Amino acid sequence: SEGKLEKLRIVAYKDSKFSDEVENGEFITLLNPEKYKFQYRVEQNEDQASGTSSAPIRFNKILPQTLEFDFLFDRTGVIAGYEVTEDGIINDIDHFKKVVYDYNGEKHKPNYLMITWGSLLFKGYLKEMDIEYKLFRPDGTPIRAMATTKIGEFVEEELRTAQENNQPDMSHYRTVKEGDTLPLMTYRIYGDSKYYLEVAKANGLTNFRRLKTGTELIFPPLQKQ
Amino acid sequence: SEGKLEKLRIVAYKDSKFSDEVENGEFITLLNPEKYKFQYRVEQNEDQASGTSSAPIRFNKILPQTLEFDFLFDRTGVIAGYEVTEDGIINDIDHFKKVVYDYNGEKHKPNYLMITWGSLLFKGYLKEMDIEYKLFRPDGTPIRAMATTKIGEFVEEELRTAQENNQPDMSHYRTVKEGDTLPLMTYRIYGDSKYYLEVAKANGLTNFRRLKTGTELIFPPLQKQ
Amino acid sequence: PIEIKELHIKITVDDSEDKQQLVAQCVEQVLDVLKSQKER
Amino acid sequence: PIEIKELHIKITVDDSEDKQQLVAQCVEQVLDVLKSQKER
Amino acid sequence: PIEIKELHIKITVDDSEDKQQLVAQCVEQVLDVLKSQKER
Amino acid sequence: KSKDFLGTGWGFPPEFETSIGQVKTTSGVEDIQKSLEILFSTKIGERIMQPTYGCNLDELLFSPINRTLKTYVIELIKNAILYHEPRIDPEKIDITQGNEIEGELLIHLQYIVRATNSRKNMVYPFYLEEGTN
Amino acid sequence: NNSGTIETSQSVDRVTHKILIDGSEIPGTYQVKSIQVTKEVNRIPTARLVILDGDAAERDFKVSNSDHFVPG
Amino acid sequence: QQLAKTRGRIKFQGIPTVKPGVNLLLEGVGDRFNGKVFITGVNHQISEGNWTVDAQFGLNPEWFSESESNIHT
Repeated sequence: SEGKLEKLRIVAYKDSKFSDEVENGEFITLLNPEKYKFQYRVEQNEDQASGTSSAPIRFNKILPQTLEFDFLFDRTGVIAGYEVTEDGIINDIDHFKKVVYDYNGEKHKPNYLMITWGSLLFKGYLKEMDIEYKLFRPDGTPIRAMATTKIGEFVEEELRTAQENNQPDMSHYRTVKEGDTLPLMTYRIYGDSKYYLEVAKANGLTNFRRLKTGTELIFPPLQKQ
Repeated sequence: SEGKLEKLRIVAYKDSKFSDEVENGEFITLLNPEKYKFQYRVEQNEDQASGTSSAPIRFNKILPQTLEFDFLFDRTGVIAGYEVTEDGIINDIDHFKKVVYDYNGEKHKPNYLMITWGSLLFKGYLKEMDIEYKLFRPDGTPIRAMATTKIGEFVEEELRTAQENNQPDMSHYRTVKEGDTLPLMTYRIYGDSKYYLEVAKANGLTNFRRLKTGTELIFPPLQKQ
Repeated sequence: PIEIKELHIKITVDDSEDKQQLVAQCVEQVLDVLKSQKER
Repeated sequence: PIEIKELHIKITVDDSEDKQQLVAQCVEQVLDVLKSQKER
Repeated sequence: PIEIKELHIKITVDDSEDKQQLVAQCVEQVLDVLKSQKER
Repeated sequence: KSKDFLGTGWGFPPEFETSIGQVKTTSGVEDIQKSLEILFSTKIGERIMQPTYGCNLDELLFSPINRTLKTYVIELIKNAILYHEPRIDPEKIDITQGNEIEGELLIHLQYIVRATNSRKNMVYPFYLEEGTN
Repeated sequence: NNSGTIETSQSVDRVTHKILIDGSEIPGTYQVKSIQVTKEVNRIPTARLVILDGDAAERDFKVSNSDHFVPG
Repeated sequence: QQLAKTRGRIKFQGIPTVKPGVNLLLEGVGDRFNGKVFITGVNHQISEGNWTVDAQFGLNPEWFSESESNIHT
């Protein structure tokens, strides 16, 4: 199934864990986009005092991501594999809007979206859309249209703290290798060499100036109040 | 009547339910636009705290829609089906402005508009217009002009709540299928599994840990204030 | 101001801190006008 | 504000309502500074 | 204002007087709110 | 006795001995390996007051194998671990087909055991002062 | 100190904080936007916290409903 | 009144040791103001990536009984 041309899909969801599908809420395109594009932004704090030659720029936060792509709808009859329909592209666009745009009275909002094509997998919401109608039948039925789309990114807050595995607050263990000293190991774990007598008391060490090269030590966290 | 070339029409209305027509308030074009364009915008709240890698995103609003198109007026005499008029395009533009632009003293405002061509049906208000005059007869009578237009979208407030069928506030019923449990069904209806003893008391169930597979249950709403 | 009694807490909006500097100047000039009126 | 005593009448200029929202924020932060000074 | 007691001295910044007109409007609306509160 | 925050508990297929009246227990790395066996053996709605515990790998039965599937499989596995097993970090997921005819899909998960204690790890003498979220 | 700088124990690249209520840390799901603390001669000390909250699509405020930021 | 002779505010990168009732050394602001100053107030502001502190020096010559309202019924 390497030889199969895969087509892009968009599915709508009801919950923020993406496990409860909206019924009849799946869109499949008939022509793939040419390309797609991502955007990444990191913000820093850059205040400095007058008279100085540089600032030590500080981390502030990471801004949300962005995806963009374009679509083409056409039912003229020159593309192999598809049929000409009596009403053209009317039902293709109406089903596409029901999935990505329309307000849902069960959840009091528009839908959660999952976008999958090949290696790509993206969760979020719609921000912007433009649709332009190009060709028509003599009675005013449209047969060609072009759409531009912008998607934002969604992370649930329980999953953000699990991805930022934030760790002087937690406990740690190491094994002593030959060449280790107690004040150098304390500096790499706490940021300061001065806690070496508290690490030695918590491990029952008397001759801490010579460590034996199979010992497993604990490193307790610092107290908070 | 497939073979008929349909022409775009605009009708003016007096009320917000679009049932009372303005007398002599219908415009029919003589040449169709080439294309038309829609615009869709959804707004979100994106505040986040410093030190974090993602923001907590919350839906805010759906903004009003927009339609745009262009027109051409010409009475030179090379288009089959029409006649040359003594005064050119003077009465065509004056009737077009009376429908879409002019203030109505009966309602203290301009008119409500319905725009229909083929599959298209749009209700709203005029926002913007530009008219440029191109050719003239030697005595200063114009015979060609071009117009650009922008239309906003109107929804009456009684119809907005009927389209947003907003539903822990209303009543619900289900039928028991094989494989259902009472705490899993309570989670999908209320968002929490802890209300299962109130659902069982409202239905008169004693052996709720085994449900029989033809029973119809009620799910009452949660109390307020 | 020469007093920490007159500072306000800084809250910004993620609308995408220029507007933070304009509001802080307006609080500074109002409280100078109120102080000058109690002069003899 | 939690009081209707502190609202001002809205007058705009036809110069062609962004400036209306900035002036309304400055009145809000001044009156919070004046209230906090009477605390013990 | 109908009083010269409430005017502030004008200081501009050579940053290259639009911001001078915005700050002067905010001092005007604050002092009208403070005067209306002493009405019965 | 350094590695006491991984904890001690019941073996998954609990075995009862008669040479001493006890049920066998597991610890440390052994305990972690059995936790993984449990998680991927249960469906999302099977626990009573834990309606979101388990995995959805069964969704992919009776389907062809391609690039889109493989991407989806990896996502399912990684999220189940992030939500339910605080003691490890996945290293690599290798998805391959070893049979031209038999309907078999082979998935090999490799992972690393954490040297520091997670804020989601409910082990008795630790979570009391370290289990913030 | 003639060093030309302000002495801190670490680099000033990353600012951290903790909020403890009745002896323990508030859960790491709450986002604190801003912190202010003031002290002055002959006045009683005070502090303010700004926390992001509220969702129009749910019709509620989850942090306000918690027992963490209750008077007393 | 002598402690009200010179008054002001100094803003700088935050540290946890400046508290009302301490002395700081002030330099580079002219002979009229340079020297050791007594701190009478502190404001800590933490937001958007940084921690800064506003230190207040000097006393207000006014007495409690003169400036505060509602002391009496």
